[PDB]
Amino acid sequence: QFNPYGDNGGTILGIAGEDFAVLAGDTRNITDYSINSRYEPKVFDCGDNIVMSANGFAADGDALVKRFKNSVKWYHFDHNDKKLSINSAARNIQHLLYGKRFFPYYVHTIIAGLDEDGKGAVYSFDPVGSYEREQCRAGGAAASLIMPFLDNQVNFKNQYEPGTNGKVKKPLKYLSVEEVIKLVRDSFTSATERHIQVGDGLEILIVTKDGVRKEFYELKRD
Amino acid sequence: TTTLAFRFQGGIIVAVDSRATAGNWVASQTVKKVIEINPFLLGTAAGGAADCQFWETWLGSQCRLHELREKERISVAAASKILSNLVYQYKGAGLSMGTMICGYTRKEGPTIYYVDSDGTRLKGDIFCVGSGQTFAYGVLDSNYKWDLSVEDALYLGKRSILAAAHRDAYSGGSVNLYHVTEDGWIYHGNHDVGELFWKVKEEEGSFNNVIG
Amino acid sequence: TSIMAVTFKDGVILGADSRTTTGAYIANRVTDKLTRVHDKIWCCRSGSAADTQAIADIVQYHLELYTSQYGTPSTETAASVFKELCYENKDNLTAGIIVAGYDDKNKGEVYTIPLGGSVHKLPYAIAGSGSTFIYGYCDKNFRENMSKEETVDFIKHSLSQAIKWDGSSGGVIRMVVLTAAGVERLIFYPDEYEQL
Amino acid sequence: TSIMAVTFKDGVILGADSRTTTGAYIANRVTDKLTRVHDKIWCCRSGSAADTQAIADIVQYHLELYTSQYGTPSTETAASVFKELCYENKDNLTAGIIVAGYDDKNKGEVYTIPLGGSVHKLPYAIAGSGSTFIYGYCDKNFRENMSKEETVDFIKHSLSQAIKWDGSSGGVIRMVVLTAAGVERLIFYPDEYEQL
Amino acid sequence: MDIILGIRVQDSVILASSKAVTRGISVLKDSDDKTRQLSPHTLMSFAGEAGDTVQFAEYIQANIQLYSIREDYELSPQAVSSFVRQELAKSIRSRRPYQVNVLIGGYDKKKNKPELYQIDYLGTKVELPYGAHGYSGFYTFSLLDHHYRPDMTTEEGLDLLKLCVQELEKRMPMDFKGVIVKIVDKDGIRQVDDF
Amino acid sequence: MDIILGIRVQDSVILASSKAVTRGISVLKDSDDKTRQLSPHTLMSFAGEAGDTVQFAEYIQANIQLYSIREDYELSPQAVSSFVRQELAKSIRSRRPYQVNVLIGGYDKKKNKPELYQIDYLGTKVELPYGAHGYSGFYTFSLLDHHYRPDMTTEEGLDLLKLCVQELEKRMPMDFKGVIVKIVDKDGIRQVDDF
Amino acid sequence: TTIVGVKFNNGVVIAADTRSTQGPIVADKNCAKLHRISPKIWCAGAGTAADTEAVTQLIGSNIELHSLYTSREPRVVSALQMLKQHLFKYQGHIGAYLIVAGVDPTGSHLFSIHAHGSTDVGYYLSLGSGSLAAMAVLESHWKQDLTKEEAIKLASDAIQAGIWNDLGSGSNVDVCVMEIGKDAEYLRNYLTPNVREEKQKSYKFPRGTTAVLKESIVNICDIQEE
Amino acid sequence: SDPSSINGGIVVAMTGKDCVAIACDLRLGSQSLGVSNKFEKIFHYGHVFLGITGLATDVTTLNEMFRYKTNLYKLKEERAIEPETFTQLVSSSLYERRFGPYFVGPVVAGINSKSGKPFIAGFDLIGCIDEAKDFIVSGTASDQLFGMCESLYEPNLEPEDLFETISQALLNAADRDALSGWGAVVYIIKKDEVVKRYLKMRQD
Amino acid sequence: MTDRYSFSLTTFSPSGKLGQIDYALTAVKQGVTSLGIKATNGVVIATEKKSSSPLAMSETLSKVSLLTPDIGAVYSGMGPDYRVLVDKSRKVAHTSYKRIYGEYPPTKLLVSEVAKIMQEATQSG
Amino acid sequence: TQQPIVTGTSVISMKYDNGVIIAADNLGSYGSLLRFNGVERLIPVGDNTVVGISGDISDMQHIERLLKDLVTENAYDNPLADAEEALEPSYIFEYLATVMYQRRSKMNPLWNAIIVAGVQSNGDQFLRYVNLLGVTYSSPTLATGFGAHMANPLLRKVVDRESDIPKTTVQVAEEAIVNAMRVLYYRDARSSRNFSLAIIDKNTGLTFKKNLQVENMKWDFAKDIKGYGTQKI
Ligand SMILES: [Mg+2]
Ligand SMILES: [Mg+2]
Ligand SMILES: [Mg+2]
Ligand SMILES: [Mg+2]
Ligand SMILES: [Mg+2]
Ligand SMILES: [Mg+2]
Repeated sequence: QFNPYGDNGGTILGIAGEDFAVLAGDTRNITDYSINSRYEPKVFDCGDNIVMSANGFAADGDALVKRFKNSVKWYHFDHNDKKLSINSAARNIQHLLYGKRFFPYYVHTIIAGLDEDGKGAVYSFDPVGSYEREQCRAGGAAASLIMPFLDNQVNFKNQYEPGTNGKVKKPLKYLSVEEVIKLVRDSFTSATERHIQVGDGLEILIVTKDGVRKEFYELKRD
Repeated sequence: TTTLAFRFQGGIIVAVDSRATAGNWVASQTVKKVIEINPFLLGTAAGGAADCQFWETWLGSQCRLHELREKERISVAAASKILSNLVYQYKGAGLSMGTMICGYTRKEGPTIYYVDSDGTRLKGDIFCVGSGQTFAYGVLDSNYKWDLSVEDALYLGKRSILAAAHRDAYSGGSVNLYHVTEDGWIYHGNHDVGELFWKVKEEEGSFNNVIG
Repeated sequence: TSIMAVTFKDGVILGADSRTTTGAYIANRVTDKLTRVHDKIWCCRSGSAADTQAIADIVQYHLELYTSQYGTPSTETAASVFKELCYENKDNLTAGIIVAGYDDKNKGEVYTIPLGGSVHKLPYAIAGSGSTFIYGYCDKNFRENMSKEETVDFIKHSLSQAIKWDGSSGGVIRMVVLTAAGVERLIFYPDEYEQL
Repeated sequence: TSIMAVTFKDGVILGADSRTTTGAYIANRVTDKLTRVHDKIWCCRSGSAADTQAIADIVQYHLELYTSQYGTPSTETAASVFKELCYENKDNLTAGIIVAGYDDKNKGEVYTIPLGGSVHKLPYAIAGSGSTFIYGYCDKNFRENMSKEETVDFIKHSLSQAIKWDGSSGGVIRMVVLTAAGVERLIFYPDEYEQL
Repeated sequence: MDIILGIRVQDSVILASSKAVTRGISVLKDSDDKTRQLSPHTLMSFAGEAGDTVQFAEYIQANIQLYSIREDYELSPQAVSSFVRQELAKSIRSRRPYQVNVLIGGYDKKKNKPELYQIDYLGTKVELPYGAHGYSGFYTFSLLDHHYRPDMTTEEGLDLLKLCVQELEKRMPMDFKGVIVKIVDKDGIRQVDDF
Repeated sequence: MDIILGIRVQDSVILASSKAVTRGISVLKDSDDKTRQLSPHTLMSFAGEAGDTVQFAEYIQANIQLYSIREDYELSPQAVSSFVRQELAKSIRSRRPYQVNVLIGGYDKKKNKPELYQIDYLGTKVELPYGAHGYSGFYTFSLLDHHYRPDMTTEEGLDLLKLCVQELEKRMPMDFKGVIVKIVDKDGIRQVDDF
Repeated sequence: TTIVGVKFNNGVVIAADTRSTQGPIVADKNCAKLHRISPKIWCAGAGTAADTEAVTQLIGSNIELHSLYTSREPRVVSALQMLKQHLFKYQGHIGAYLIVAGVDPTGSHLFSIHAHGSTDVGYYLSLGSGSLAAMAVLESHWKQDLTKEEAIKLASDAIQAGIWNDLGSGSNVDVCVMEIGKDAEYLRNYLTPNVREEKQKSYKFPRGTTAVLKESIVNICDIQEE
Repeated sequence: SDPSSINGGIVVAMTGKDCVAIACDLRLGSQSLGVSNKFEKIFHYGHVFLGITGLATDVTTLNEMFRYKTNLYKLKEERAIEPETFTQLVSSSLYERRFGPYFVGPVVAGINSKSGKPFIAGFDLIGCIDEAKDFIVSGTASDQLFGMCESLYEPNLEPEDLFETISQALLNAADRDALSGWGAVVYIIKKDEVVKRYLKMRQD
Repeated sequence: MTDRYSFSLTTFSPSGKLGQIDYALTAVKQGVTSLGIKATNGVVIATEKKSSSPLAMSETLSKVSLLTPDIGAVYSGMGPDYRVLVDKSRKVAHTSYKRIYGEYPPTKLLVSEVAKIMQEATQSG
Repeated sequence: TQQPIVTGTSVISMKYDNGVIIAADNLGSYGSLLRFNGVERLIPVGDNTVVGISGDISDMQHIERLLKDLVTENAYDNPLADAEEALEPSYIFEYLATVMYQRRSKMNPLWNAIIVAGVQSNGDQFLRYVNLLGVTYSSPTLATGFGAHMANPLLRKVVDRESDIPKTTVQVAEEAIVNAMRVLYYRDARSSRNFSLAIIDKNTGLTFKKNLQVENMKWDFAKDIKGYGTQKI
């Protein structure tokens, strides 16, 4: 029997800062126990200061990203070159995904950028279009390895202030872009050590009011 | 998931948990299971998360078109029936939905409709839906009265989600409270279950089985 | 079924057994599996009898209508029409057809069209359940530019062995010779080919 | 797998390819499928490698213990021991074995034991997945009382064709010659037999 | 849903229908009215698959109400039952059939006779003195066979109905949360609020 | 069978067990006692597959009674519960496992303490202040979590038990025909004949 | 898993990677896959990890008793015969896939063994999920009359091919060299090409960060005197 | 249906400087239903500590079995069993049930009384030994624990620092697993003193 | 056939003596002298290789036997009985210990296992 | 949904300093039967692109006709059809990738794995993969089927990352490809000795080599191998 779906592995990570946002993802592409490519870009600049990644089955991932980029283009044509806000992009992606409710895009989609107040924004989608604005979201193969670490190190979960003994929580102080990138790199370095589908390279897209910037880092190739 | 809604003297209380799971894996603790259809109507989300989100947002669009055409607030009956008739067309296709459509109008008063992906549409006073529904029902049934105050009713809904959050493995994270009045719904905050549990344990003297 | 088509100096010869089975019962022991789609374009049929008859009839119709408009079709054109039907309807067909024809310009040509609906032009082709047993023999004994008598002997000996080992094959060995001279039918009975 | 055993004037020769596959992966391209159960009683193995090795080892044990008590066993006796194991354990075995041996009294003998566990004494035998393609060739080309050189050529040409068509067969062609003179091993490489 | 009963007495038809609505593990409601008024002197009770039951009942209701307005005339119970049967008979060979069983209790104002029709989801219609759907008949029919008389009063019919419900409450594993009882006669349709 | 509940209060253990026995379509009995006295101060209630339940319960009873005679001594509730767990743990990897879930309510005369043990058919033992098997806990645990106190009297325990049963009777689809309640304390085992 | 065996002039060498996995998760990043059957008979295992270790210890145990009984050093063919007859009896339910190599008074030997009980002879062999990557290297560079140094190089290069290209294989290369008339030399972590880079941050917590309910001393000591 | 995830729960063990730590959650459930918040999964035989995740009946059975076996060991050997030896005993005992196994994920932790060397080990349900230097993880949130441990762990941590690392590894992993939590226990083990600490965590 | 001797061949005499054990000890007394001495950093065991014939190769007859890498044994009495005891001692060191604990047994416990085998031949049928 | 009938095995390829190399054997298998020995599975499009196809041969012939039709269509009303508006490798690939994904989305796939090798207008190397699922990826080395498991490891030893491409000559690249084809012949049961090789260079253009054979094979060591364990003779 023909199976229209496949698993291309990969792991992605979106983190919303105070006035910035990052969307990171490894560059390894796989089937079963083979590596297809050590560098196959997975996180994309879609214009209007929005970055996107659709992780899972790469054919559906590419199809969705392609259709969303197309939606941005036609939004400009139809509405006098108006900028597509991150919240409007998110709702649009829901309809793209739910459009194939009974033959879904087999991906876990994440977008990142800035909201209309200039604050950092990340949106997270399931395969059929249920979505939500989030501060922190890992997706893909090593998501279960990364999210608990982020709960602890970003949101300071289960951490209390010494001396009080469980009475006073550790305060939720804002993280800089340099601080977030450290947590992203350590998340992927750890994920590379313990997950076989994660490795080769890490590509991070940083979104600020100035625009979209890229950073690349080597990962272990075994 | 645990979602409830009940009618009382002061209108409707809506209360839900915040947990989303994929098998044993906790996907999220900050999930919104109350869809704000419009400033007067609320819907709860159980079963399929996308199905509930998509079609109850769509319901809001239909409700908006109704009051533009008819120059009058849509009834809870009519709003709920638009959704139930829609999902009934899809019956068999595999939609997964268990929701309470909640509202407070002049002609009806406070009204709750349980709407189902099997096409079921039930008017009622108390409803509980989700994997932790049985736990919430117990607290509700034993403590419910029509003449509850808005303060006590809000607490009852909060305490009932806490009961389910504790026992049901697939419920937890936080509690979202809403109070529906004739002039519209009023949000009553997000309450972390972790902090709420210890607070309730001490103040109420409940959960003696648990060591704190 | 055991079928084959072999090109030679003067043209091409099609060969076939005559056994058609329903399980282990021989439903027809004198079947004609060499079928005519045009004057000098014939085919050998294997697989579903219903399917291959239906296909052959449609092809014959197409080549008849082709001839009315554009004159005599090439063997390649006939093979293309067969392929189009077999390929586009691959999900609902079980047909293995060898197409053989004689032009004056191109001379003898053989095209084989297996289950998938692909086309393969060959000097000779073998097909059907009985063909499995003669891949070795045919590969060792085939030569290009054989005479008519040599090609008849090659086909006769080949199908004799296919019939000997394959229970689904048997009966008489039918052959059709396609040359400039015309169309000649040949038949060979068990008492002749079994003693080879 | 492509295996065969052929009796001739001076005795018998066993022949085999060297390919062992796990699906489409060639797990071993230099396998020795000609195995010794006694000094001048060998066998060709096809089917489950685990099963045929286990069977051959048990037979070798039985013939060794036979020899200690009753002297040299006949080829028929070896075939009987193979049969007993294959027949009685037919539900749990996938083994197709050809037994070949040389007595001075009986000379060259060949016994084939297919899946069911039956025994068939033959002038020559072919087996394995690749044998299907050479039933025609072998039947046409086999003669009784051939010379050593003729029998080597017959086996070489036969297995060459089996290898050519069967993807499960390949590598080198191994042979073992059993005569009064003794036991001679032969090997033939791709560059030799592919050009035949 | 679960239990629906019907009994035709001298001058009326009585329909008893359970109040429970169960969604698998929990009883979501204990006051559900499994009936629709098709016309002033025609009542239909129903039981079957969730959603389909109410969708079908309301669809029939709308069609009979449409007929009533167009002709300014109430269709006879027989005519209504034949219409309903055809819809179900049409439904059974559809892409997705209505999984609904119904009882139609009506008073024919022309003939001055009560009439009870039993129709299952296949479109199997029968006119009966008393009827049921599902397992309800297995428990109740032996009591109805014994006690029933065609000249019973409405009060006697209700007493025999109580005995049937008591037997159901004793031997049925499911708690159907009692029944809503309605009477159909020459004066129309009314509900017995204490049962 | 269906519902079995247990609650350990200050000075006693209370076991509540349903009275219904249903064989598919019909309720064959509405007064069944789903319990066996293992020793003077140890009671075991049980629920699971038909036949296996009583066979297992009586087998355990016989073994504990045998021990009582041999040693002229009553085993502690803990010791009895460990014996029972092992039998079930042995059973789960057998040719045909006992499909039986049990609650063991006992009063330890040495420690002067009530003790409630919950053991499922796999041999999963837990000591609890209150416990249940099957779906019973889903309905009742939220009430028990709220109201339970370790210093409750027997009378207060019975009141909290009534509230649990009322919630079951409201929201459970099955009619379990009420419960038989038994109290285990320092004076032994007695049945509350009015509940 | 990637495991290889390579024959050379005066002996045989085996090698293996050091990654053991549970599905897609790496359980141990430095697993020891080279097992000892006897002092000079070593094997590497792939498939069900418990079965490979269990079957080598059992045969290794019986081999030792056999060596003591016969007053002779153990032979590779004996390990081979005992392994295959055990595995065959269990009809592949013991999922042990082994490359067995060693030296004995008969000479140097190299065999592979599959779970159903079939065995093979060869000058170069590979097993496991990275066997195709490794075999590609072996088929490209193997020749007759390899030296000890060439065989170690070839073997470790074949494991590397698995490490980099097979997701089931990774971390380090273990090697064992068994030469005739010599002690077998086990070279644990012969190559270490996959050391983790220093992290960007230290995650050492301040003391008292975790909330605690109760503390107590656990009595690990026995019942005391007096 | 899957026996290893009916009851839920987790165990984690870590090595430090002249010390080991082993920790577990306290949950026992029947799939979605929480049944007990006092189900401890760590046991000890002399100075050797054993954590066991998986099917709860087997957790109980194996504890009783290893108590049985280490008691006889002690009577015959006239000394307490060591972690290295006990690890082999656990492996042997699991593998003897090769074709009818206990559905568990055991974790051994302790310090060798003679050498003073910290030791940890893990096993699959069938007896395969994972002898890691750094840490061992087991249970329904093992993926989460692998992620936490891999990032949080550093070698040669002092006992009171190791406590914080293992505690935070367990807690945050359990909070991302539906079938883990409901309390937690951490053992800090030194050559001749062991401290047991119950952690405060969310009860949902 | 069948071993129909299912009863003890060693039994208590009226004086409380177990005859067959005493007679076995008498056979040991006739046997060649062997000895053992324990030092602080080692143990030594020794015996005479009483060659039955000068044509016999006494190197092939090992009176001193390795049981485990750290345990050795020597005897006095009947050689064939010793040889089989060494075989059983070697095997029991694996079956009842090494295959369980992954290490060789301590001297006292291996001795205990050997002692058990000898006890059983004193009571079994 | 179908099943493949007549099939082609591995296609292998790699980038080098001035262009790309692609190779594939000339076999059309019919299950385990090595049915057709003269099948060309490298199909050139213009003078700048070679499409290598594995999998179902009937679908390959269909794709071959689509590409032939694409060249015809591009020439229509196009004065620069043999210059600025000629077909690029990137155009040809994107077209195929669209078709493959559309066909998988209708649950009626072209049962193939395709590698499009070529050189762009600006001299850039083009090498990208697409298959029956519409999955696409690019890498310095690409291979289908068995080639992915055995060829890639060998080819990656020459070009392990992007920075190795300018260091790799056409002679070294071709040598690695030819060796990989030999390895596949040793180890793939559905391969043949005969193969085709295509080089697309930005300077010397398209060089298409037919009727190549695997040579320099090692088999002599087989004579020494006897039995399966204990057998000596
Ligand atoms: Mg790797
Ligand atoms: Mg609608
Ligand atoms: Mg047909
Ligand atoms: Mg025939
Ligand atoms: Mg009916
Ligand atoms: Mg919870």
